[PDB]
Order: sequence, then C-alpha cells, then structure tokens
Amino acid sequence: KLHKGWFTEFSPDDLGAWPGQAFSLQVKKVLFHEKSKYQDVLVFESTTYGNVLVLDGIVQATERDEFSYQEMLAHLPMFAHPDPKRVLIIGGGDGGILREVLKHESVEKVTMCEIDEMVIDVAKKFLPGMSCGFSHPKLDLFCGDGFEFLKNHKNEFDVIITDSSYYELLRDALKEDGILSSQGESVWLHLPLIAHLVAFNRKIFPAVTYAQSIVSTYPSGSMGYLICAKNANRDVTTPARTLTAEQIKALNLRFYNSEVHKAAFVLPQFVKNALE
Amino acid sequence: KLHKGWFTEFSPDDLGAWPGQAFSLQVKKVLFHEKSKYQDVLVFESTTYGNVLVLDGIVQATERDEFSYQEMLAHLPMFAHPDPKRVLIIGGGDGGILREVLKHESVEKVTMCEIDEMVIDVAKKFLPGMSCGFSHPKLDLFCGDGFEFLKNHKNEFDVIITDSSYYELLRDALKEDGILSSQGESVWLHLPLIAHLVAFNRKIFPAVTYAQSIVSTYPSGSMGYLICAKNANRDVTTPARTLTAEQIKALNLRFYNSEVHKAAFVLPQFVKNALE
Repeated sequence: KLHKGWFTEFSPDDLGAWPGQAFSLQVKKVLFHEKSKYQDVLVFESTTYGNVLVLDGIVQATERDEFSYQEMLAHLPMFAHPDPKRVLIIGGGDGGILREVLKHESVEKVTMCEIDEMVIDVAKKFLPGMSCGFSHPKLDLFCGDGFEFLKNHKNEFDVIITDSSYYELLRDALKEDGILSSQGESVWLHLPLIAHLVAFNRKIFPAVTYAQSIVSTYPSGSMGYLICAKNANRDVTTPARTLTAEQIKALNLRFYNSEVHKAAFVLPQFVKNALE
Repeated sequence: KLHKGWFTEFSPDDLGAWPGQAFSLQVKKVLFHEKSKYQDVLVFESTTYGNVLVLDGIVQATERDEFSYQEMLAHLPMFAHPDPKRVLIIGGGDGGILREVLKHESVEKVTMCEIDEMVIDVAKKFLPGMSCGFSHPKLDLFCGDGFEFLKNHKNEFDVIITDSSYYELLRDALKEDGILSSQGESVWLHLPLIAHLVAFNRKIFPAVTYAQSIVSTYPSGSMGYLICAKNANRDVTTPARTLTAEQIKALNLRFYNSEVHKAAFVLPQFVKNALE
C-alpha cells in the first residue's frame, strides 16, 4: 500500500468501511513488514507522526498520538466502576490499553486476549511508551481461542474492554456490577451500524450509553465508545470518584479527566436523533 | 491538485500548516475550476461527499458536512449574547455562517465582508442549502477593503464572526456587551499557535475562552473556536437562554444545542495544559 514515500489508508473496498475517502502519512523509511498467520503487519517511521503501526492496511497506533483513544477506552469503564479489581482486555496487541489499565491501583489481575503474537513483539520493539506493561506481574496473557475463554470464565470480570451475542458472552463474563467498554465506530460513517449496536445491547444490558472523542489518525477523526453496565443504577457517565489537578498529573493523563469523562457523552444533535 | 480520480488536500509546504499528512476525496467529475483575482477556486462532485468546494487547494465545504462547524461557529456567540441585533461576518463566501445567523429572529441587520465575489456565485450555483440566505433582505453584502470598514464602524456590532490586532479593530467594532467568534485552528496541529492567540486576546478582552468540536473534512478532524467577550461578566460557556427539544427541530439544527454548547468548552487534558 506504500507509494511515493506516502502511505494511504484506503477503505477495504479496494478493487464497516469509509468509501470515497482516504488519509495519508508521509514515510521516512519502512521498519518492518511481514505476514503473520493472521494479518499483514507493517510498521514505519513517518516524517511527522513518528513510528506508526498498520495492520491489514489500517493504521492502529502512532507515536504522535499514543494516548487519546486509549485513555478514553480504558478510563471510562475503569473510573465509572467503584472498585475494579479484575479486568479483561480483548484485542490490545499494541499495549496502549494495558498501559492505561495498570494505572489503577485497585487492579489485582488483568487478562488480555491477543491472537497475533507478532503484533505484541513489533509493539515491544518499535513502539515503547505504548508497550511498557507487557512485563508487569499483574498481566495474565492469553493467545487462545477467545470465545471458548469467555464461555468458561463467567462472573470473573469487573471490567471488560474490547479493541474491535458475543455481547451475551460478555454479559455473562462480567460480575454483578460489571461495566463493559467497546470500541464504537465513527458517527461520521457508521451511524446506522451504531444505532443497530446500541439497540441490541438495550435488550441485553439495563444501561447502555454511547460516548465519543476526537482521535486524529482515526478515519474522519472521531472514535466512538459503547459502554454498558450490568447494574441498572450505575450511571457510567459520572465517574465513581473525581480526579484533582495533581491526581491527573500523577497519573500522566494527557487526554482524559473527570470533566472530559462526562462531556464525551454529550452527543451532537444528529447523533442524539439516531439513538432513540 | 487532481490525480487518479482523487483530490488530495496536501499541506501548503508542497515543493499554520499540517506537514506530513494529507486527506483525500474521490472525484466523480470536475464542475468548475477558475482563477479569480484572489484565489484558485475549484468545485467538484465527489463520489461520497457530494459537491465539495476547495479554495487554493484547501477544502472549504462539503455537501455531506454542511452544518457542523457552521452551527458551532455561528451559534456559540449568537446564543451566548442575550439580544444580538447587529452582526458582522468576516469571510463567509460559501454562505453557511449566514444561513445559521438568519435563524435568530432578534437579528435586524447582518453585514458580511467577502472579497471574492466568485466564491459567492459558485456557492449559489453548486451548493444550495449552504447559500439560501444571499437573497435575504437582512443581508448587507460588502466587497470592500475590510480593514478600513472595521476602522470606520466602531460600536456597531453585537456579534462579529470570522471565517479565517486585527483583534483591537474587532474589539472597537463591537458594542459594549459584544461577543466575538473566530475560527480557531486545530489542537492536533497548531497548539503553540492557539496558545499564542489566546494569550494576546487576554490582553485585549476581559474574558477569552477556547471551545472545540468534531468536523470530518477538517485537517485531523477537529476545528477549534476562539470566543472573546467585552463584558467581564459574560460567561459565554453557558448560553443566555436554553433550547428545548422542539425549538431545536424548529431551527433545523443537526449538530448544535445547549448541552453541546457547554461541553465544547470542556477541553482535553493536553489542550487544558497549554492554555494556562
């Protein structure tokens, strides 16, 4: 997919998508490019965004933006839950969600399901500051069939996060005041898809809300986040406890905070319409 | 700048900017492309974004997104002011800000400074729904030297909006409870520039705040907005009066509302740091 010193993130319709547009990064030099038994895995140093990881032609992480979507996707469920001790990450090969989860002292053990071990190694070698947590004693790594895992691990997890009736599996895997956080597509591109996803979870969970935030290297520039809670009294849109100016700096948070937490759920009109 | 059925919004460093990246739209057919005495003006029908207007190689408006930045840039100052009657738009050749301003019944007269009459005509011909308001009896159009204009029109305006000391001119042009709204760059790209702009306006106005929102076709996907008030007691971050579900639909608002209004000022950590 590399051209004239330029990488272009085309939509998969190239012979869930973003047809009719594409975003491009200027390349200094390729640093890796193999095929694992799952996906085309490419990393390059870019002119202005640092090292960037692309999987199957889709940008996954950038050194320039190492924090924005990861802080939101992890910290939303984490701070909304009143004492998250047991956490599951589905996806996360790059390390960014893991890094953010480990900032919560209440965590006793954190399990991560990543099928492609090559993504982890790449991230270890080419993307530090994204992949520090892979040596943490609280990390329980698993490369197995993740569906069977979830079938056999009911009532284990205070928080499940997924980098994306599977949602019934997720519901049963959570403990009783469990919160779920899932990567939630683009309101600019997949609004009928988002509407669909929210609707069926309202069948499964007593509380389902959809927040969003800016993310530069994501198609069209905002990622959404689906957040479902098992307890009908959990308001996931106000965090359990509220962070002070110094608690934030202590935690090296660059995007997320209590105020931002709350505002990410104040949706634009056209988004609010389609979710009723 | 047109290639293989694809238009690419490169950064001006092509031999205030976004070096090292670019965004692209798939072209069905060109619809216009002339040089006026000011700027290269190009409009094309795109595969998936409708007709798009590009000026000097910079995307200005799209039929897919006709509303998001327009609704915010215009309605922020408009609803923050308690009775805006006299309004000035600097820029606005496409018509979008004007459309949104005319929704406020309190407006008696609205003056617009656009140098390039070719942009207005193009917008009239190729972009309806963006350019309905060019026939409104409240619109006072002006194609003159806009600096001299502002020198001679002191204490006339309740609201000035600009599609972008200078800012001293603007301050003097405003009446006594005047509010100012200016296109405010990208927090992803021009943070030292945003920091600079906010700092000098805190010298000029007793209240200066910076809000932002998502905007798909803008570089990296969020436009910022600079909002300054002459009265030190004006809190621009809470609108004067608060819109109901029906007032919103009456006004055909697709992005903006009172809740959204307020949240656009809740800045991400890294942005909040750099503005202190």
